[PDB]
Parts: sequence; structure tokens; C-alpha cells
Amino acid sequence: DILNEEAKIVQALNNQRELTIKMHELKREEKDYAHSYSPLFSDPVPQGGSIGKAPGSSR
Amino acid sequence: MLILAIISLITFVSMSKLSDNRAIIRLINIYLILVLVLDSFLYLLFLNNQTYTVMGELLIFNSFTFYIDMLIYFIMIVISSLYGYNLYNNNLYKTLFEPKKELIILFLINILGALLIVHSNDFITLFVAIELQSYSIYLITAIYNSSYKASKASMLYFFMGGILSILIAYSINTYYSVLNSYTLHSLDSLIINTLDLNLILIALSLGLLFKIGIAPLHKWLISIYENTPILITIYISLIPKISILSYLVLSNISINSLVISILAILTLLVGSVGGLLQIKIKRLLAFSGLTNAGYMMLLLLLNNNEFSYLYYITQYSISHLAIFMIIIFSIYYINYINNQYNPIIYVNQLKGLIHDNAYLVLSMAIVVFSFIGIPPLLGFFGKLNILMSILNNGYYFISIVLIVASLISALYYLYLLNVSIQDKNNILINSNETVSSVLSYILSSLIILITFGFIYNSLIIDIFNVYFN
Amino acid sequence: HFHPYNTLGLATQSAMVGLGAGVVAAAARNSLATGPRNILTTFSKSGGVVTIFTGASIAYVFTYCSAANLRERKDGWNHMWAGAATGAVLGARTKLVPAFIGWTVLCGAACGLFGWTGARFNADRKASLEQSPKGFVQEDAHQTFWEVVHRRPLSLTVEQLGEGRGINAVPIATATEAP
Amino acid sequence: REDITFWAKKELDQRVLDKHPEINDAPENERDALIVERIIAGDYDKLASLQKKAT
Amino acid sequence: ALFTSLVGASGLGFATKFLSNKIRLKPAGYYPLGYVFSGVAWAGLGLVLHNVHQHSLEVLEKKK
Amino acid sequence: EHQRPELVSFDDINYNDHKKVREAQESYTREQFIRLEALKTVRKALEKCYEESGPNHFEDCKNLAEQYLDMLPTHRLQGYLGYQRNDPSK
Amino acid sequence: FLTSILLSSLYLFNRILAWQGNVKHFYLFASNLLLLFIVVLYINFNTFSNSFQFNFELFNSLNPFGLSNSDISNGLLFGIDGLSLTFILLTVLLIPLTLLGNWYNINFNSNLYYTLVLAIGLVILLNFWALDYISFYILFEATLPLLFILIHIYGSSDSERASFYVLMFTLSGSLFMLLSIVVISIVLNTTNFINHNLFVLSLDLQTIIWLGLFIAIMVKTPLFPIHVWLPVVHSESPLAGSMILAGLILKLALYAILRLLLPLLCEAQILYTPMIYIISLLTIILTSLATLRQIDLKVIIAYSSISHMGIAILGVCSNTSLGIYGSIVLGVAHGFVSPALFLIVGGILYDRYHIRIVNYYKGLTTYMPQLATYIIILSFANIGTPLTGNFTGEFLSLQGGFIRNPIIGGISCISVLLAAIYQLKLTNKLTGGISSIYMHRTNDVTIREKFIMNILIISTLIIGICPQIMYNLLYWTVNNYIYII
Ligand SMILES: CCCCCCCCCCC(CCCCCCCCCC)(CO[C@H]1O[C@@H](CO)[C@H](O[C@@H]2O[C@@H](CO)[C@H](O)[C@@H](O)[C@@H]2O)[C@@H](O)[C@@H]1O)CO[C@H]1O[C@@H](CO)[C@H](O[C@@H]2O[C@@H](CO)[C@H](O)[C@@H](O)[C@@H]2O)[C@@H](O)[C@H]1O
Ligand SMILES: CCCCC/C=C/C/C=C/CCCCCCCC(=O)O[C@H](COC(=O)CCCCCCCCCCCCCCC)COP(=O)(O)OCC[N+](C)(C)C
Repeated sequence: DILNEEAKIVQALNNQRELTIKMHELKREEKDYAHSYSPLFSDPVPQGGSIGKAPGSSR
Repeated sequence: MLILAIISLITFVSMSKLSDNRAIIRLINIYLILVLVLDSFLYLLFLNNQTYTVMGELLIFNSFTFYIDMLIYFIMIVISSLYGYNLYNNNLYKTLFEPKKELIILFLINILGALLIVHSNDFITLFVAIELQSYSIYLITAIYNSSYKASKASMLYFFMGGILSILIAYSINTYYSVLNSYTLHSLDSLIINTLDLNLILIALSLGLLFKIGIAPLHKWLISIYENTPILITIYISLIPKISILSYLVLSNISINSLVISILAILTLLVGSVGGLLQIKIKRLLAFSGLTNAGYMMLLLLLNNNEFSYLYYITQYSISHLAIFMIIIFSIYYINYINNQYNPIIYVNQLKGLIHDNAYLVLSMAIVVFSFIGIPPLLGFFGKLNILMSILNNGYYFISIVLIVASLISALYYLYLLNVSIQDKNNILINSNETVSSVLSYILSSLIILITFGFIYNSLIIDIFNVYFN
Repeated sequence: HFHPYNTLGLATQSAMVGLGAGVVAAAARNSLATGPRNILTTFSKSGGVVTIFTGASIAYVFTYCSAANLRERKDGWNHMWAGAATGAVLGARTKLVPAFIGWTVLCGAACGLFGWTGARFNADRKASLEQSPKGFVQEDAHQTFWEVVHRRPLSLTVEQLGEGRGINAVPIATATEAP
Repeated sequence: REDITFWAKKELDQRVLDKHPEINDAPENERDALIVERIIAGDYDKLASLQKKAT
Repeated sequence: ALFTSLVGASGLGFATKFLSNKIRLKPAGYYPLGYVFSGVAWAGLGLVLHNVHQHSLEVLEKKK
Repeated sequence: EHQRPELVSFDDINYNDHKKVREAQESYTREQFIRLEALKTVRKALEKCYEESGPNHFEDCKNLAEQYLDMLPTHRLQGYLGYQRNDPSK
Repeated sequence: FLTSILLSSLYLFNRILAWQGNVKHFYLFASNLLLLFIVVLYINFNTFSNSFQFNFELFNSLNPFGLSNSDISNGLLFGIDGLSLTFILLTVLLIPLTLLGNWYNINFNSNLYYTLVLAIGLVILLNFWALDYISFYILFEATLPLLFILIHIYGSSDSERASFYVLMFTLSGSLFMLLSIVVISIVLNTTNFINHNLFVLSLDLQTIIWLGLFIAIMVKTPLFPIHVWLPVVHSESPLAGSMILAGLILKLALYAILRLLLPLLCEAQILYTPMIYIISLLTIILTSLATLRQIDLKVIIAYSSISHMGIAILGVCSNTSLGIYGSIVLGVAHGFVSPALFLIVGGILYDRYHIRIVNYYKGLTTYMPQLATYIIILSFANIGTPLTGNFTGEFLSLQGGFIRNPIIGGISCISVLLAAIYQLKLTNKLTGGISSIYMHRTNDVTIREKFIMNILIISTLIIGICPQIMYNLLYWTVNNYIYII
């Protein structure tokens, strides 16, 4: 009756250990430009300076 | 909604008389409360560390910065309560704790400039906000101009802030001269390897950091904190610290830096042994801020330091706020009031405080033991979560210097206790007038947070896990 | 392995950097002072600052490289010995024998605690827990530093601890069994 | 009363009565010494049974 | 449980009302209606914190 | 009632379950105590030999005395930790 | 239900403060209720199970105010084995005796004093329940501010320096304890007194971790490099502070070396037991020798407590079942007999004459015959004179220390001589001679002092006549910490 109630607590603590190791993995994982920077306007391509612009200026 | 308050407020304050100033502050107090209560549901925007950039990659809004602005509003509610409410209805405390006409103007302009640093993405937003908050601290220091010490302090702070603003400007344009860019979003993990941005980014961080009071250049700020009056200095000690450190923790440009580690070791050393043989309570109280800013210079070396930072920030803010409010309350019991702006100076003046209002000493003891880092209190988990990040990341000598610095700093924290629990010859029995209900409730709230805030650690870690990861 | 140190030239380089640091600090004390001070009071009213800088520099780097060359390995003990020599040089300005001994032993202990943690102010990158293999081994391998297992090899226990006290290469039970 | 030494002597007696039940039909004080000679004649642990990875 | 959270946060409100009474050099039960005022306010903070943790757990389980 | 719980080893079990680990722990412990009362039984038998023998206890129970002094370095409490932290044959 | 019990109880407390000025009657009542509760728990305790029987979790996220029935657990665990419950029984029968010990001498601000004493007793009660490393550590240093306030407000002339030392040395060792606890919690990502023998660390990671825990144990069971706060924090404390300290804090660190170090630092511990034997022999001999030249009277019993804890540490670090058991018997019997000695010096001798120098006291038999009876009975009980529990602890710890290393066992066996020299040198000075010309005659020992003394003497004599009475708690934990492969 007491071995089962200790195995329950050990399972509940190993669950927290797995959760902690997971939530540590999750932060060091790299992340998208749409999640790290603003979601709308998801491309990093600037295309900036649009009045006196030259054709051939893109690459 | 700060902009609304400033725009409304200077319009309203130009038409009020000087009889109305205190009531105006009360209005603004309640205004800021309903910006916390009715508008904080915006935390739902920042699920799973979703980050926005606003005004064309000009400002950056994540949940870190949302927490920082919530903290700054809470502290401004406390400080504006300290100005807008009477301590007692004597003819004494009216000639001591008196707001100027334009004080709350400069308060809200400084809170604006402090928010536009933590919310900042580009370097010219950083610059314009740094100078907005710097001119506001110049004028908040100089607004009680009928005082020799505050005038001299405002002049000193002007020149020493001017140098360290020109150093930030030099570092920004120096960064621009090697990269046609303003963002540190430009850096993106590969450029740092093939480019020597070490000298640039470290000179930027240093010019930002010498305004906090880090160790080679600490004495001018300790003199400004001793020379300003007792209500001004609780605001100008806290706000540039949390704004500039919340900028430099969010932007990780000094990771594993040797210079920041040298100056962090030196900061922990000179703050711990610097305030040992000191007899003025604001001096004693400012070297505490020097050490507790050292503990942040430690986290500047870190990658992914947002738990340890935010926990120790609201820790230090509540403890700081409470220990200044307790020595506001001890002015009623001292046998000697000098110096109308700064009525208690010497720390031996609170000597018989256990025999007059012993629960003020219970208050004091709680917040001092939390400054030391005693485990039932909230300062312990701040120091603990800083250590869990220092040791995880290889800073082993820094750890032992942290421990020795905390042990040395415990001496002059306990010196406050050692003075206040002592025998005094003439003790109070019966006093006719009462301390402010509104304003002693704030001190009791700040204590109950410190003592019983370890309860919610696991709740806070779970809410952390969802909104920042 | 290791390769022997240039005690000659590292000590010359250290004497150069100590001379320069003494020049800079004497100029700093000149500029930050009161009274009648001129250009050549920089080396008369200096307070003996260049002696501090150069003596500490020569002593620490000579004793460090000599102890690392005499012991033929590199650890924090060389920082202990070199800090003892630096404390000797800093404690001789105190013309007193017990304070001299106190400077020697306590500076050597502080510098040995420094050199044992890695002799770095900052971090080491790959030695960190963040940038190392951690947690359980997922199957059986040489357990690294920062790693945890459930059971250790008994041969590692016999080689690391010994074969003496209560510790044996076969348990007491199966060494005493009926066939 | 509830301890491992009384329980362990009763368990060791029960184990030798398990293996050799012919001691059952000896009379009462002969049973004592027959149990004792069986304890001297044999291990009756099962400790090397537990260390299977050792063997 | 929600009820234990509410009763405990109301106890924190009772503690801050008691301690603010005793800083004022008042008796304990000086103004007895401030006890229910402070308890309702801190219990409302406990209500907010409980609901935010609940929504947080639901977001964490929706990543299955 | 004289209840006899089942015998578990450290080697068949997963260590991530705690039920089986705690039972293997207590099993190895109680087996050391069984070993111990075997040693005590031989000690009481030997002092019965010595008291019944008188002068010739040198030759009546040479073998009982040798048995007691051979069992004594090996029949005691040894601890489960040393076997559960280390595996021989690995 | 359980909330209504408490706000009934808070109203009980408020009404008896409103009608009675003092608290001490209710504090005594709550202490004896706590006694009866712990003995009812001992009735329902299963000795046939190695596991932890009465478990509860506090400050879980799913229920921050109250108990936890959850799939996931990140709060603070609590629960007992026989090893915990031994020290809990020792703690709980000492808390009413320290509340009773200052029943009349504290006059000025009594309610503060009795609240501080009961609060320290409750914190040390919960120290033995804890099951995480962080849950052990939080309660492990909750004592320190209460000790600082207690030693500073109440005491002799020098209570400022004693209050500073009890914060300083304890905090300074225990910060390095926190360093090692942080390293354990970032390697394992679990702090737990249940699982922690299953995890195996590397040998040189273990030998780094073990140092910081052993430095704190060296500060708190004060071994020779820092054994030094202890005579001044004793010699200048009030009575219940001294009694609670030398009966419970030193045995708490003796409990911590079993609970925290021996399960997951086994392969480290074997490499380091010669260094522990250097330090423990060297704190037996040199402290037992430094007691011979002492002018003060409470300082002698402080140094006595050093020498007995030095005997107990080479029992726990002996890798023997005998040594572990003897260290537990020594800790419990010392926690009985030493607060009785601090009562003799601080209660019956400092309440009457208010000086503590040895040179005033001579010939106490002829006016106080039963005090002198107490002094000689307690002196012999403190030495290692058998049928006392102190000899059972000292004998089994010296035997285990002889097994682990016979030469340091041979030079550690002279503690029987060295512990008796200073104790009998004090006792014959106090009892013998013509009555002192400095002391005027006062009352003989009163009923409450004789009551405390009789309890603390019977409870050593019962352990000394039969040490088996608490083997039923310990026979698991005597096998649990042994690493003999
Ligand atoms: C009051 C109490 C004070 C207690 C201070 C103890 C500090 C002692 C530090 C020990 C420690 C940090 C561990 C700390 C963990 C928590 C510490 C808790 C807080 C402590 C504050 C720093 O180890 C340092 O030790 C120094 C000497 O000891 C060295 O000095 C220098 O020596 C010369 C350099 O070449 C220079 O030439 C000389 O200039 C320097 O001098 C340093 O290089 C070294 O980094 C060990 O970490 C390291 O250990 C190694 C070997 O296992 C681990 O190896 C890896 O793993 C295995 C397979 O993968 C392999 O087996 C192994 O081959 C592999 O490489 C690493 O993973 C790493 O982790
Ligand atoms: C109607 C409510 C109106 C809004 C009230 C907001 C006031 C701002 C006050 C700031 C200072 C007071 C401390 C309050 C800490 C709140 C903890 C928290 O929740 O912060 C989170 C975790 O913080 C972290 O990582 C680390 C935070 C560390 C906290 C350490 C102090 C612990 C003890 C004090 C806090 C618990 C007190 C609860 C008392 C019932 C991060 O940000 P969130 O997007 O999830 O915020 C959401 C909060 N909302 C829902 C009320 C808007």
C-alpha cells in the first residue's frame, strides 16, 4: 500500500524532470523569422528606397 | 496611454493652482491603476514567445518587454502614491514632503523615455529614448532647486551623463561605419564570427552600463544619490537601472565578454567592501544598489537569461521600494530632524525603533533578510536563480566572488538591524495622529509579497514556460 | 601533452607590461592629486607604484612558468605558487614578518582558488554544461563529465577507488558460494 | 517486537521447514536441534540467486 | 483546487490588512470592514492568477 | 501472520519504475539479515559446545570454531548500494 | 473542514491573548499537542517498509495552498523514514522543555521571546520532514534570522557579537552548501531524497560536489578549522537558544551528512574518509585539550559538545552498520544530556548569581545538596560512563572508526580520557571545598528545574540500559548507507 504511493510520487517527479529537460531543449532551438520578428511581412528582403531606383538593382 | 496622460496633464497642470498639485497626483495614480487593471489582457498577444516589431522594425514588443512595462507602471503607482498622499496631517510633513507643480510631468516623461529603451529595436530609437530619460533625470534632480546639494548634484549628473551619452553615440556611429545597419537583428549568428564587432559592441555596452553605476565610475552616482532629497532618490535609483539593464539583457551583445566579467567582479568587490564603514543611510542604501547591479552585469554574459533576470528585477524592485518606504516611516520617531529635503541621514538615528512601532522593525527585518538572501523570503530565489544560470554556463570564479560579495554585503545590511533593535531611553506611549491608511497598506502589501511570494514560484515557472517558450 | 615555457621572454614581456602599467598609474596619481605638483614629481611622490607593478609582474610570471616547468603539467597549483610569490612581493612593502607571511599564504590561496576554477574570469565554451552532453546516456558508453547513468562499471570502481576497504572486484556473496 | 531479527529467525526456520519437511514429524525439542543442524549444513540464503548479473 | 486558492489569497489579504493596522499603531480589529475589502481584492488577484495558469496548461496540452 | 514478500533482483528490473527498485532494495537487505541469523545460530551452537565440553572443546568443536571464524568476515550487513551502483561483468 | 479548524484556532489564540497577557500557556499546550500527534504518527508507522510513509506536497502549481493530488509535482515534498522520525521524536520532546525552561526569567517582553523559541522549534521540526534538497535547504536556513533576533535582543553583555557570529559562520558555510545544491539541481534536474541513490555521477564531478556540502557540515557540526562560533554563541545566548542550538542544530547537520551525502556521493566518500578522519580526530583532541584552560562556565559545555560531535562524525563516516547506529544513538543521547548541562549552568546558576566565571563558584554541596547531586550525575553521564546512551554512542562510533582505520581508531579511543579530564576538573571544583565567600546562599533547585532534569536523566538512562528500544526505526537505515559492494 506504500510502495505504490511512492511509485506514484516518483512517477510524478520523473514527469517534472522530463518536462524540465524538454523546456530547456525548447529555448535553445532555433526559430522562424515569422515567429522571432513580426509575423506580417515575413520576408527579410528589404526592397527599400523606391523613388529614384535603377533597374538592375535587385539581385 | 502614457502619451495621453502627458498631453492631458500639462494642459491640466498649467491651469491648476499650486493648492491642487497633490490632488492632481492622486488623479494620475488612479489613472495608472486602471491602465494596469483594464488593459493587461494584451498578455494574450504574446503566446509561445510571439514577437512583434512595430513602426517599421523600430520598436520590438515581446513578452519580456511587456513584463518590464508592467513592472515600471506598478512602481510608478507606488511612487506617485508617495507624493500624492500625506504621511500625517501635521504642519511638519507639509513642509517636508511637498510636490512641485511640474513633478508629475517629468515623472511621466521619464517613464516614457524608460519604456522606449526596453521596447527599442533600432539604435536611433535607443538614442532618442536615452536622452529623453536623461534630460528627465537632470530636471527631476534639479526641480527642488532651493537646495545646495541637489543643485550641485544636478550639475554633476548633467556632465557625467553627457560624456556617457557621447560615448553611446560614438559606439552607434562606429557600428554604422562597419555595417550599413542600425539593428542588432542584422547580426544573425554568422557575422560575429567573421567580423570583429567585439570592441564596438563592448564599448556600446560599457557606455550604457556606466550610467547604472558600475564599479570604476560609481562614486559620482553615490554622491548624486546622497545629495538628492529622499523622495527623488527612490525614483532616480530604480528607473535607469531597470530600463538600461532590461535593454542590455534583451540584446545579447556581450556574451562571454572578458571586460564585462572584469567589471562585474570589480563591481561585486567594491560594492560589498565599499559600504562597510559608512554612517549615512542613503550611502549605505546606494552601495546595495551597486552590488545588486553587479548581479545583473553577471547575467549580461549569459545567453538565455530571461528567468533569472525578470525574477531578480521584481525582487530587487519590491525590496528597494520597501526599504526606502520604511525609512520614510521612521522619520516620526527620530529625535533630530535636520535638512528639510533629507530629514533622516545618519543610520544611528533609527536606534530605538523596536520600542517605538516594533512592527516597523518586523517590516525592516523582513526586507533586510531578503536583501541578504534568506530562504523563506523572495531575495533568496533571485540569488538562487542567478546562481543556476552562472554555474550552468561555466562562470566558476564569478560564482565564488558572488558568494563572498554577498557575505560581505550582509554586514552592512545587518547594521540597519543592529541599530534598530536596541535600547532607547525615551520611548513613545501615546500618539494622537495616525499614519496614512492608503500608504501603510502599500508597505504591508510590499512585505506580504516578499515573505509569502515563494508560494507562487511553481505557478510563475509554468506561466513562464508558456509565454516565453 | 605540454611544451616547456619561455621563462626568459615571458618574464621580459611581463617586466615591459609592468613598467608601462607603473608609468600609467604614476601619471594617474599625479593628475589626481592636490598640492604643488610638477612633471618630475611623477616619480618622487609616486608612492612607489612602479615597484609594485613590475615586482608583482616579474614574480608571478617567473614563479608560474618555473613551477609549470618543474612540475611538467599545468593546473591550478602553479597559480598557487605564483600567487604566493606575488604575495611575498606585495607583503615586503610591509616591513613586518607575520604580515609578510600572511600576505604570502593568503594571496597564494586566493590565486590557487582562482587557478583551480580554470584561471579564467570569463567562461569556457565547450566545458560549460550548456554546450556539453548532459542527461542520461541513451545507451551504454563511456560516461562523460556532466552525464548521469543508473549503474557504473565495477571495473571502474576497482580502478578508481581501490581494492581495499569494503571494495572488491567480485561481491562478497558470490566469492563465497557452495560449489 | 516488530523487528527484522525475530522475523528473520522465523523466516530461516520456515525456509528449512520448506526444504526438509521430515523434521515436521520429529517431537518438539528434537525439532529445535534438527533445524539447527540443517542451518549449519546449508546456506539457505538465496543471495547468489539475487546477483545473477554477477554470476 | 480553486477554492483553496481563493481562501489562501484572502488570507494574504487579511495579513496585509493586519500588518497595515499594526504599523499605524492601531489595534488589530481597528476597522473590521477593511479585512473583507483587502481579502476580496487579494482573492481577486488569486482568481486572475489561477485562470492564467489554467489557460497556460490548456495551451501546453494542445501541443499533443 | 508471518508474511513472506517476493524476492526481486536489481538486474531484471528497469530502474525507471520505483516499485521494483524498492522491492529489490528491501529483498537484498532482508537476505543479508537471513545470512546474519545463520551466523548467530552457529555462534550459539558453538558456545553450547564449549559449555558442554569443558576441557576437550579444542577437539570436539574445532570445526564449529573454524566455521564461526570463517563465516564472520563474510556474513554481515553489506548494503544494497554497492551492488546497485556497480555492475560486475561490465 | 480543515480551514474551519484553523480559523477556530486563530480565534482561540486571539481570545486567550485578549484575556491573558501571556502566550506561554498556549505555547506549552500546542507543544504537548504536537508531542501527542507525533506519537500517534509513530503508532501508525510501518517499520517493515523502507519507503517514506507519511508523504505530503506543499506549494504545487495545481494547488498552491494545500495538498496535492497530481500527475506532475514541482512543489516541496515532505515525508519520513525511521531515520527522520528518530530525530523528530528527540525534537518534539525538547520543544516543551525549552518553553518551560524560561518560564520565569524572561520578564520584559515575554510573548516575543516565546514566539521566537516556538518558531525555531517548528522550523527544526520541519527540517526532518523535508524530501527535496531545496526543501531541506529552505527550512535549514529559516532558523538563522530567528536566531539572530533571539540572540541579539536577549542575552548577556556580549549578545551583539554572538548574534553576528551565529548569522555569519552559518551563512558562510551554508552558501557553499547552496553551490553544491545548485550543481546537483542542474545536472540531475531533480532534487529528491527518494530517487537520488539511483543516479550516478562521474567521479571528478562527485568530488567537486562533495566539497561544498562537507564545508557546510564542517561549519555546522563544528570541526576543527571552524569550530569557533560555537563557544561564543553558547556563552552569550539566552537559555532556550543555547538548549535548542546544542540539542538540535548540531544533530541536524549530523542528520544532513547521512541524508544528503552518503546516498549520491558514495564513490566520492570512499576517496575522502581519511581526510574526514584527520579533521575529526583533530577536532576531538585539540578541542578536548583546549577546554582545560577556560575561565567561563557555559563555554566548557560548548567545547564538550564539539568533542562529542567529533566522535559522532567518525561513526557516520565509518562505512559500518555499527558506526551509523552508534552515531544516531550518540546524537539522540547527546541531545538529551547536554541541554540539561546548559540548564545547570544557565538556569540554576545564572538566574541566581548572574555571573558565569568559574572562580566564584566553590563548595556548592553544603547549601545545595541536590543541585550537586545533579551536577555529578550529569558530569558522569556526559563523560561516557556506561548505562547512559552516551557510552553506547561513543563505543559503537569508536568501534566503527576502528574498523575503517585501526590507527586513527587507536588515537581516537583516548577521547574517553580527554572527555573526562575537563568534566571532572569542573565538577569537583563546583561541588568540593568550603562554600564560596562570594556567593551568598540562595534557594535550592525548584520543582520545574527538577522536573526538566528528571526527564532528561531518565531518557538517557533508558537508552543506556537498553539501546534496542529504537532499533525498530533504524534497522533499515543502518543498512541503507553502506557501500561494501
Ligand atoms: C570553495 C570550494 C571551491 C570549489 C571549486 C571547484 C572548481 C574546480 C573545477 C573543475 C572543472 C569545472 C567543474 C565545476 C562544476 C561545478 C563547480 C561548482 C562551483 C565551483 C566554483 C574546471 O576544470 C578546470 O580545472 C583546472 C585545474 O583543475 C584547469 O586549469 C588549467 O589547466 C590547464 C588547462 O589546459 C592550463 O594549461 C592552466 O593554465 C590552467 O590552470 C582548467 O582547464 C579546467 O577547466 C572541471 O570541468 C572540466 O573537467 C574536465 C575533466 O573531466 C571535463 O573533461 C571532459 O569530459 C570527459 C569526457 O567528455 C573527459 O574525461 C575529459 O578529458 C574531457 O576533457 C570537462 O567537461 C570540464 O567540465
Ligand atoms: C487584474 C490584474 C492586473 C495586472 C496586474 C499586474 C501587475 C504587474 C506587477 C508587477 C510586479 C508584481 C509582481 C507580479 C508578478 C506577476 C507574475 C507574472 O504573471 O508574470 C509572468 C511571469 O513572470 C516571470 O517570468 C517572472 C516574474 C517573477 C515574479 C516574482 C515575484 C513572486 C511573488 C510576487 C508575485 C506573486 C503575487 C501573487 C499574490 C496573489 C510573465 O508575464 P505574463 O504575460 O504572464 O503576465 C500576465 C499577468 N496578467 C495576466 C495579470 C496580466
